[PDB]
Amino acid sequence: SNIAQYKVIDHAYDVVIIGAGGAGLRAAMGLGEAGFKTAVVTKMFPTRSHTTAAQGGINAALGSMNPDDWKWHFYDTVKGSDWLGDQNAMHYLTRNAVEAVTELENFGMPFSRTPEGKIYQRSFGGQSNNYGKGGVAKRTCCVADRTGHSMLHTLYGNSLRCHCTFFIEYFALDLLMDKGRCVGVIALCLEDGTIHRFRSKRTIVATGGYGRAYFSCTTAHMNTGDGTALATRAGIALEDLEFIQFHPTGIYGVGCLITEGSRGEGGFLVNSEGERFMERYAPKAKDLASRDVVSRAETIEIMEGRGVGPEKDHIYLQLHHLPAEQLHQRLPGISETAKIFAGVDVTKEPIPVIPTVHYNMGGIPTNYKAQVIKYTKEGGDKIVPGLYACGECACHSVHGANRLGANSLLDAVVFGRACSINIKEELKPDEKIPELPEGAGEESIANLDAVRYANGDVPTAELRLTMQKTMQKHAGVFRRGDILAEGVKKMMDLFKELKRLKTTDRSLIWNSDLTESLELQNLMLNATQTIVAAENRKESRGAHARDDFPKREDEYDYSKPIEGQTKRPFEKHWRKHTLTKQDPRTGHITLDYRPVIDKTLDPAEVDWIPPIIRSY
Amino acid sequence: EKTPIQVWGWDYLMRQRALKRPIAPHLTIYKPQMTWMVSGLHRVTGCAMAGTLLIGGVGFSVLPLDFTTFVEFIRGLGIPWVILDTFKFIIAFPIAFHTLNGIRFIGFDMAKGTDIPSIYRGAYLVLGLAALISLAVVVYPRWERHKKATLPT
Amino acid sequence: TSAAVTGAAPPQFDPIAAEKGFKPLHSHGTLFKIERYFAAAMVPLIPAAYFIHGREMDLCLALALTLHVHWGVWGVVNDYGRPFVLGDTLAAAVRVGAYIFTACLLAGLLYFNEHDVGLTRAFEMVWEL
Amino acid sequence: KRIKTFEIYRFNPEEPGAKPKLQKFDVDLDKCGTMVLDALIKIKNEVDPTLTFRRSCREGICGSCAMNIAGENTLACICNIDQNTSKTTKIYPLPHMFVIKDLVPDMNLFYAQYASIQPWLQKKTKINLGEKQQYQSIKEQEKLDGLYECILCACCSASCPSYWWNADKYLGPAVLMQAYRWIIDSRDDSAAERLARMQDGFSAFKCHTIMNCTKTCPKHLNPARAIGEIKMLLTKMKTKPAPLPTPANF
Ligand SMILES: Cc1cc2nc3c(=O)[nH]c(=O)nc-3n(C[C@H](O)[C@H](O)[C@H](O)COP(=O)(O)OP(=O)(O)OC[C@H]3O[C@@H](n4cnc5c(N)ncnc54)[C@H](O)[C@@H]3O)c2cc1C
Ligand code: HEM
Ligand SMILES: Cc1ccccc1C(=O)Nc1cccc(OC(C)C)c1
Ligand code: SF4
Ligand code: F3S
Ligand code: FES
Repeated sequence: SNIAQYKVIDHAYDVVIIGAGGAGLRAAMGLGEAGFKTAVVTKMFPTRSHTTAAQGGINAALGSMNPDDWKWHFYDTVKGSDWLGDQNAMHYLTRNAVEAVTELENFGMPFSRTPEGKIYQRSFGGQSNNYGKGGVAKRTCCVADRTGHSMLHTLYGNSLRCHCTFFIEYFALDLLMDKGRCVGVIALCLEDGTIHRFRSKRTIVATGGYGRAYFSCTTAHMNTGDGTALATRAGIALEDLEFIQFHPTGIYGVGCLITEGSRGEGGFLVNSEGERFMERYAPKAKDLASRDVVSRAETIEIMEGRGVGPEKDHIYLQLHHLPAEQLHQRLPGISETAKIFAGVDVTKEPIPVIPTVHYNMGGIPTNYKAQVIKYTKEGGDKIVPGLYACGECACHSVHGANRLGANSLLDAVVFGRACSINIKEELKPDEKIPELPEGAGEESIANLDAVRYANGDVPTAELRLTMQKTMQKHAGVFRRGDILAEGVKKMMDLFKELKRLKTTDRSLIWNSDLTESLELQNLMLNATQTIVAAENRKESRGAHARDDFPKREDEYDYSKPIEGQTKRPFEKHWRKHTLTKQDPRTGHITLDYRPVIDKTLDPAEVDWIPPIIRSY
Repeated sequence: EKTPIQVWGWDYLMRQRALKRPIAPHLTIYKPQMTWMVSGLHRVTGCAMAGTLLIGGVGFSVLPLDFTTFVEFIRGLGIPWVILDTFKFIIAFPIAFHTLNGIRFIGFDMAKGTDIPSIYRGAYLVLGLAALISLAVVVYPRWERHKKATLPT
Repeated sequence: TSAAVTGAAPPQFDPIAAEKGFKPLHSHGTLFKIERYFAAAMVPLIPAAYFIHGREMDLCLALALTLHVHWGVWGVVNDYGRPFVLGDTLAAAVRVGAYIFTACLLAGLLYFNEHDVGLTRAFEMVWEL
Repeated sequence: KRIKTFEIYRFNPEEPGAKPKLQKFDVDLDKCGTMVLDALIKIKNEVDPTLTFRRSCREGICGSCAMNIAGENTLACICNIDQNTSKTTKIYPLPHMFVIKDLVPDMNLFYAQYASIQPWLQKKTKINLGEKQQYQSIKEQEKLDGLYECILCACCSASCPSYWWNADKYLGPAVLMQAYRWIIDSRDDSAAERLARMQDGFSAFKCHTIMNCTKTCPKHLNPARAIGEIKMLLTKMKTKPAPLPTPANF
């Protein structure tokens, strides 16, 4: 850190939360409730966190509309994870879904109500009553079109009562580590350019995902997957990074989300020939089939020319057939959102949409206790002390290969709640606040000091763009071994351009040029790991679909009957998590693979669902 | 006697001064709109009249002048058939506009007429009746005295 | 290096802890009510002054006007007579002045009714030009 | 070469004894997106990266990008660039706020005031958390429509001249409407004590019905109005029809 001097500021808390998104805030409320001196660290105001932009709804088996068993939720979630989903985590999610969302009503979330006065639910993507046998399920509870805005503002409000101390606009640089143990976090106070070291017995990572690793995305600009990168720079393997979900109905132009609620209310996808083409691709579910299918099904129509508009390159979402007193009631957000960015009167015209990057199931590997883990091939799942994770940045996993619709706001909440529940217990008040080793994150700063005065000939702005495109091309909805190899070749050579970086802005106080550069740093780690994982995965499963490996590789062939066959070895078949372990400095990436936890938590409360062929 | 938040609000203002932090512009930069321009002209006139009543009530008291000398003094120049009623219109309008607008500005204390159509309508409505009543009050006796120069009896 | 100083938690408003002690119930609300009532009552009055002139009207005008302008100037004195931009006691000077303005106003108007044309007659005479 | 020219407010606290500035930035509208924010980014990305400013969402739902654009307080991301290349779009920060750097202002007071209204659900009978849905009717919950949407951009408090003057004491439109939002929520019980906290002559009443809040607001909402009901509520010219009856089969 030679070229400057820095104001270093220590602290001491019980538990630090890097994140003020749904998960981080819920996590905080429970810890305040428990009585911990809880520091919430966020690189922007909590209400600006991504959650806010969420639209469709949040999932729970409430049966405000009709009878519902959470076990039917649990099913559609395991089939949604294309059996790459650790079911012990999914069991936790779907069991407590009804308690957690009810909590939110009890925190003053203004859920839309049915005439009965109950929480109005709608239908959504990839759900169904009676274990896939029955109808299309109505579990997706909502505040009409704007569920995530109202969930966050509510969760935040209630966290002003938890006596939790807020560090707002603080960019977290690294997880402060002591040989296996997370003793705290380091950050940069944007307000005064001071550096802050937070000592803590625990550390919850709720940073969200890396939607900006791709060119087009519904995500917000601050989806740079920092927490995911922090873990890597502390020496942890990330999980299932190649599984990037593509949301079907992202607007043609900017890529802003048009909800799946727009489809769950009775809207549908129409090609250049005026065919509701999803009725072919999904005989049963139609336009409420899972997102990886619907987004693929779009791309097929485009790539075969029946795409619409002046480039025959996107398609339509249709709402000019639903009654306008429902559009206005159930979809006012997208109504205006479409009317602004597309100029579309949704009651008169369709909305030009296209598959778009949205959610990263992939993240920091954890158990069901939302605790970060490492995975030796012999020792197994060895946890990381003083470290927890939840939200989009985590991979429990409750989404394996494909996240279900309306499940993340729940994943954010339930496992945020879980973080505190699980910490309240396993933390004990005799355990003193850990001291920092001398010269902690002297590198963390050095790194910053480098980027701050960046001297090379590549503008930080341009190196991002070329990453984003190099990505957009190679790791699309349909990917192939030759493309991916050729992607990895470019991405790894873009990584070497990091030493050739340029930044003009030199100031400490509110340097959006410097901070964005650290985001790019973090994004490049995620991205590199995303594509090397994808290149290597020789199968089609969930979001990640390989033209050259278009069957779901499983222990058994599951189309044929089970008995009579003979289970493959762990090496050949791909029912396993992808654990990329990048060398933060050089960029070398090594892999290893970890089993899917098939068992539930209580075999007495529910049965583990056998892998059947995922059809909608 | 401050509420706990308004205490904090002060301590803040201090802390904000401390940092020599500049303040964003406002009147300097903000655009003219019929919401607050009207607010200005309600309060501009409101005051002007009260300052008149002081400059009038206390001014004529302290000074030796009675009002009857003043009314005669101006007829000294005996300014044009126009320029008088101009000043009459200038004197009616602050009372006219204000008093009308007072019924409107009470409205928005009751949530009555607070949407942008109701705001912008009322703005023209009040200016209309203030233009009418001040012109009508001023050009009525003037059109009764020039109804002597030629009259029946 | 990490030869740091230990810092403190950032300044923040605790609405639960500020709830200790706070009993202020000096319900200004009922005063607002009467300001507006009165002003609505003056809606017929201005017409009445146009039509029914006289010394006793002057008195209703000079009583009401001094009472409504008193409430008015106090408003404008609080908006612009700010402690921040004036310093505490100097703001209290304007503050007190808002009451001086009222008492000087009424006396100014009372002198004029009782030793001059009066409000009503003053308009007749200037409209007569 | 449809070169739009921009006059952006500039300022550097780093630079010793420096003062507010105005910089002119030119932008090729053919090489740019349709929204103001796109240019500001384009500018940071291609021209001067020191141009510091707040963004997060692109869809106008976060509240981060509040600022002044051609004399009005609005969100950049969903405000359209003025296509007339002979003219300039004049970009300043949110009026009468202390500026940190360029278009970034300190919020904390605004944030702190919205914290003082106890923006969360309060009920006298201690109910259990994840146990039961509380009752609220379609008519009841629909009241909040117009209130719950506020993203806390502060375009409205930044436009209110009464806020400019007495910002420390007068809560300002956006914060008030959230105070109101929690008042009329049927499920909410401690609604009198909420009024109790802004009974004084500044907190609430210093609203001189100017109406910029409602006119400037990028989400088309109406604070002036909810202030209305507060004035009626505080004067006891009105009060809320208390909770509807939660039926015994619900
Ligand atoms: C357009 C859209 C619509 C959606 N709709 C739905 C829906 O209807 N239902 C549903 O279930 N899910 C939905 N999702 C998914 C869901 O909203 C998110 O995945 C979820 O809200 C993530 O919450 P989180 O707490 O993990 O992190 P986020 O809400 O993403 O916030 C991340 C937090 O981490 C902090 N952070 C990041 N980096 C740093 C750093 N370096 N230092 C310090 N702090 C940092 C940020 O300040 C931020 O507060 C939607 C997503 C999008 C994009
Ligand atoms: C006759 C009917 C009148 C009505 C209904 C009326 C109503 C009102 C109202 C409601 C206000 C408060 C508005 C606010 O707070 O912004 C006000 C303020 C004021 N009025 Fe009047 N008024 C009337 C006549 C007058 C007259 C004749 C004067 C003459 C001097 C006057 C001077 C003022 C002043 C100085 C204020 C100051 C506060 C301000 O502008 O904000 N008013 N009036
Ligand atoms: C503060 C106040 C209360 C009630 C009625 C009017 C005002 C008032 O003068 N606003 C105001 C004050 C100064 C300037 C301004 O316009 C600027 C945009 C030029 C408006
Ligand atoms: S009200 Fe309209 S303007 Fe005032 S904050 Fe909420 S949204 Fe921004
Ligand atoms: S702009 Fe200003 S004073 Fe009252 S109603 Fe709107 S706040
Ligand atoms: S950046 Fe989200 S409000 Fe425009």
